[PDB]
Amino acid sequence: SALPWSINRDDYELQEVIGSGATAVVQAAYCAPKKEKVAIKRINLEKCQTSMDELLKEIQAMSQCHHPNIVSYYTSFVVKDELWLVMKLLSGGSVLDIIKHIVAKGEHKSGVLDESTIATILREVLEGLEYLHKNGQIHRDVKAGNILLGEDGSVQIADFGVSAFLATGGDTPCWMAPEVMEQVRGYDFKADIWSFGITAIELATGAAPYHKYPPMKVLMLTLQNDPPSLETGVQDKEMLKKYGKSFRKMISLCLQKDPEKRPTAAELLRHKFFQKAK
Amino acid sequence: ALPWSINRDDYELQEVIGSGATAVVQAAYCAPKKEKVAIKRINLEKCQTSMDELLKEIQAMSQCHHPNIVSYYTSFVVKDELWLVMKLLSGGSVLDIIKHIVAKGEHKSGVLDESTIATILREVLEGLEYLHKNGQIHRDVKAGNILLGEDGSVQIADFGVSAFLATGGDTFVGTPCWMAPEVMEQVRGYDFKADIWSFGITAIELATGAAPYHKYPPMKVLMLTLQNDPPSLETGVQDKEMLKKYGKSFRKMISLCLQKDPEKRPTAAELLRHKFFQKAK
Amino acid sequence: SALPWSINRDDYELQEVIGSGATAVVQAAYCAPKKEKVAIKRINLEKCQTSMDELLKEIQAMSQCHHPNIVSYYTSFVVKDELWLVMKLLSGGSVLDIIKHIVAKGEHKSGVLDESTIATILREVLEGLEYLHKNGQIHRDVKAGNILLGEDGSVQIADFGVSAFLATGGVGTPCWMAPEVMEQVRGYDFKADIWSFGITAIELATGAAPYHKYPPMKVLMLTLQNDPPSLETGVQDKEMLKKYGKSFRKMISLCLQKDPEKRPTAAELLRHKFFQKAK
Amino acid sequence: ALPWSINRDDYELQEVIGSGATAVVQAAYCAPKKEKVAIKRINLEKCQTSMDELLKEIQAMSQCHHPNIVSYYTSFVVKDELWLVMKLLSGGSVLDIIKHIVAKGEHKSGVLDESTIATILREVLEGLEYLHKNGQIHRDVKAGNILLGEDGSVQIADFGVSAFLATGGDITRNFVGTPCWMAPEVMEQVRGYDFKADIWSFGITAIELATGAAPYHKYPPMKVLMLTLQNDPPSLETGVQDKEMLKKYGKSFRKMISLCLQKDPEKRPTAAELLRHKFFQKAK
Ligand SMILES: Nc1ncnc2c1ncn2[C@@H]1O[C@H](COP(=O)(O)OP(=O)(O)NP(=O)(O)O)[C@@H](O)[C@H]1O
Ligand SMILES: Nc1ncnc2c1ncn2[C@@H]1O[C@H](COP(=O)(O)OP(=O)(O)NP(=O)(O)O)[C@@H](O)[C@H]1O
Ligand SMILES: Nc1ncnc2c1ncn2[C@@H]1O[C@H](COP(=O)(O)OP(=O)(O)NP(=O)(O)O)[C@@H](O)[C@H]1O
Ligand SMILES: Nc1ncnc2c1ncn2[C@@H]1O[C@H](COP(=O)(O)OP(=O)(O)NP(=O)(O)O)[C@@H](O)[C@H]1O
Ligand SMILES: [Mg+2]
Ligand SMILES: [Mg+2]
Ligand SMILES: [Mg+2]
Ligand SMILES: [Mg+2]
Repeated sequence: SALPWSINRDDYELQEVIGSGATAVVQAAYCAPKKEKVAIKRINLEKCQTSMDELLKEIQAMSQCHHPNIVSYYTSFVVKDELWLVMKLLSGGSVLDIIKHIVAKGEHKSGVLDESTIATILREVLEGLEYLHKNGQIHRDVKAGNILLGEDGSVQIADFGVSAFLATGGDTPCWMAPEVMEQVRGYDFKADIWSFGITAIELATGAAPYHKYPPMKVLMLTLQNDPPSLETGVQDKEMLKKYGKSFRKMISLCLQKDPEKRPTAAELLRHKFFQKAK
Repeated sequence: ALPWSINRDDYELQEVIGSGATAVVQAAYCAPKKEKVAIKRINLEKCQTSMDELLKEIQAMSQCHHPNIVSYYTSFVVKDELWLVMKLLSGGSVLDIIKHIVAKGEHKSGVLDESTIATILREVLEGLEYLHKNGQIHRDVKAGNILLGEDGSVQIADFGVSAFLATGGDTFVGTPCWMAPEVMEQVRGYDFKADIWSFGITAIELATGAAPYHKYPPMKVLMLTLQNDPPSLETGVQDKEMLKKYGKSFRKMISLCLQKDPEKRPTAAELLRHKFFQKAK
Repeated sequence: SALPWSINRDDYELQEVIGSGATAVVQAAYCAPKKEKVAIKRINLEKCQTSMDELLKEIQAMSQCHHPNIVSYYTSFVVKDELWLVMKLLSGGSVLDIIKHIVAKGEHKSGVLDESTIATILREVLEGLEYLHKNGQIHRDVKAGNILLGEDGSVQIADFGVSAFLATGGVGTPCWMAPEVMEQVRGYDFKADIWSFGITAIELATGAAPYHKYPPMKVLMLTLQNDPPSLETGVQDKEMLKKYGKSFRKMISLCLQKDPEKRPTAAELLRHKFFQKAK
Repeated sequence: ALPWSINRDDYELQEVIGSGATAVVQAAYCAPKKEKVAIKRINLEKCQTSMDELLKEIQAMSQCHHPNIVSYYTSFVVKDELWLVMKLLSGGSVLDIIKHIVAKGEHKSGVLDESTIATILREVLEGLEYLHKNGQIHRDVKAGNILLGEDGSVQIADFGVSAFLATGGDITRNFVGTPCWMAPEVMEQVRGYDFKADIWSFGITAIELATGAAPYHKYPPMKVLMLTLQNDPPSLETGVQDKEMLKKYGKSFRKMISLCLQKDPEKRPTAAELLRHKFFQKAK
């Protein structure tokens, strides 16, 4: 260990691409000084409608958040018109890959992951989120696809900071309507608690509730309906027999429209459901 | 139609009508027009704002003219200030009347009677319907912004720049399936339906003298309104028998406007047709 | 400011001495680029008989641990023969200051801190220790003197990393090895902090660690030779422990187990009945 | 009268007695002394040590002479090895004997009898007393380090350099402010340890002569650690299934072992006191 991570681009040999969007590439790289194969997220600032002045607070937050249930951020530096984020390489895939695999094998009759694997994975997610919240931070993009698995059996939340920020859009009132009030006050960590309840639905049913709808209809479907439950998007109600009352109550505590009514991650760690974590 | 002057020297400043942090309303004589106007002088610096950020507001102001909307004449910058030149309505506002009644101690069985609320608010709905048809939002509907002409006219003030500053001013690729509702609400905008809520609160204020959460600090008003069911006519009132005279149609009207879900609120055209507004003189 | 702390000595203007010792000097400093008054711990590497090479891992650890219950570490750099540690400046003194004030005034006739005050402060300590333990870290120097209060009401453990490390002294198949030899072979782990935490609760209740009356070399032997201490060990008279009930005493006996495997983790202690007394 | 040579040209290397990663023990003829010796060749690179770290060990070795300690003659570096020149005990070790009895199948109901354990361990205790009263610790007491003379002598091997290396070097070397908040296991480390560590090892060696093996020989090195620190101190029967494999071991032998096997070093007797034990009256 000893020293700080190199901000010299030439200290990193680019290797196999892991994933490739528009326009961010997650590529494996070897860092000789550290003798470690790492993952580099390469974000073209131009293409994301962003800049280094916009992203500074986000990078400062990533430099400060260090916990075993958060993918280690090592360092970041600009390479020409790209921001590079150097992080720990997790070789176990995401929880979403495991979901896609169970579904593709047709093993999802009666449910996708059983109640005790969900308790186990999401307990680790709640420990990471509780740490971020205590630190005055918000993840913003909690989902199965951002829960990464280490070869050591560790569960780590990915994309805290710049990635999540870019994924979620970047950045007396006596007469003022509630929806104006809502945007005036902004939002807080309790937003993660809602996304956490959606993520529980996704691990049980394989998909988020309104997954069948285009992006702008999901916004409306969500706001013009009662909060979703396991039953909202599921293929068949038969898939919901692996799941009992304490899981459903856990989910429904998360999924309240009023953020103040949602429990904190620490209170959730205490829920009856999380006693099933083996 | 003949243009208003944009030269500061054409306007002789007179009585100060209202003075705050950020803004003064002052009477002025405009010699070229031979007309006594009101100027709202806004400190752009104190308001943490610029003419760049205000351009679209000013543009909307210069396009939006209706008998139920205070006449906007012109605007120009003087040193550190944006001056907004508008019609002078010295008869003042519905709030001035409210305060007179409260000051006399004549507010204990209600402030304004049903027929006078219906008359006033009908005119406000005509002004709002005009803005709304035209893709505009007011943002700051309240009694203090309903101005009264000597001739009986009812006109909504502060459209544009002032309602913008008064209320704060202040996507993304992918499917928002995990996004919290309060986050989605901020992402989507808001629209003219927000005025209908402010309208329902204004109805409460005309009858009782005040907004329902008037006794609370600014941040507690946000929490109480976001956390609780909408306020009723009687929330801000200790004598729960005060408004026993105010009937079913008024209360129904207010509860249509005071719905948390904006899609559920009526349009201003729809409210104009409400049974309550048949009470107007 | 979103930028990193400066590692140039000249961006810092050294002011009033906050605290001292034969070893290190803590000074208030203004950092001009950051417009903040910070605290700089200046450790004389010569007088501590250490080196930057012995300490780099400690600083690494400091640079990685960030939690609202651990004093914030900003930066560090070497000036001549001193290691300078730039930290958040806290203005509420320590829990030890409060203890010494209550003791000097003679207000400790039925105990120094109320049970709900001890529960509140120590709950915050246990959140910081649990965080550090989760990250594979050990504090090593848990004590009242290292629990700092912000004038905002926050509770923050001080001296994680270099200072605690310095304050604390920096085969085959072993079938024939004596247990005291095996103990040093194995080193120790985070359960050491849980013992110190248990002594720290005694200190908050009674005003001092249990064997405070004895010289430092006899403390080693006193501890090793006897059953673990309790509230009653270092006190005169049992009416001086009138504030403290059964669950407090049980919490403490759980920490003060000679076998570390038997001590609970900080996470487990947070779930203890005693801590339901926290305001 | 002639000093032991430090010239590698004075030595002829012969049969390899023992090999390993760390060291090779090799017979050798020393020419000016006209004697067949044993040389322990220690690879300093491989052992992650240096002549600087080892000098106080060598000094102790050149000081510590007793009939119950294998004779150290001299030492010198040849290239990357340190050569420890010592008396050749061709009779081999007590562990060679145990291994022979176990390979013959003759270890059921026990390995060495009581009187032969008594005879040997008394000689080890003499050598230990000599070491301890002189401020020395052996650190690697066990059957494999009890070497036998053609003449009946019993001598402890590996005093100094070898025992130091075998037990992990300066890891097991034996601040201002009061240590009031310090955990007992941290205090045990700051205090180091003393000659009483050898009395525990002697206790384990007794079990080994009787059963063939140390109590937790079946376990990986780190399980052994955990076990001995977590559990009660071992006894004669701890790793033995058919407990009738210990019928001819009496009460005074087991009591002797249990005096040795106390977690608290101060409770353990000195080698002097052990010499007076009723069990060592069974020695011939
Ligand atoms: N630190 C990491 N270690 C190992 N794999 C990673 C790491 N970070 C990302 N990945 C994977 O590499 C790809 C990352 O692409 P990315 O640009 O993050 O978009 P995405 O993961 O497909 N969608 P989203 O996570 O919602 O932003 C995905 O296949 C991830 O599962
Ligand atoms: N065109 C106008 N003619 C006459 N009086 C006016 C005019 N506009 C505003 N006023 C009065 O000037 C005073 C100050 O008004 P204004 O700057 O609107 O602040 P406010 O009404 O106290 N609060 P807000 O409307 O939310 O900024 C008020 O008493 C108004 O009644
Ligand atoms: N970040 C900080 N903010 C405010 N005060 C501090 C900070 N760090 C240390 N101090 C105080 O500065 C003084 C001297 O510091 P130090 O040399 O750490 O002495 P100490 O408190 O005895 N610590 P130790 O190393 O455990 O003996 C003490 O009175 C501390 O309480
Ligand atoms: N002076 C000696 N005379 C005769 N044989 C010896 C002498 N010293 C050691 N041996 C034997 O040489 C072999 C290897 O010796 P050595 O490596 O010291 O012992 P070990 O027990 O195999 N290893 P360790 O105990 O881990 O250092 C063993 O079989 C010893 O019995
Ligand atoms: Mg991912
Ligand atoms: Mg007005
Ligand atoms: Mg301190
Ligand atoms: Mg040997």
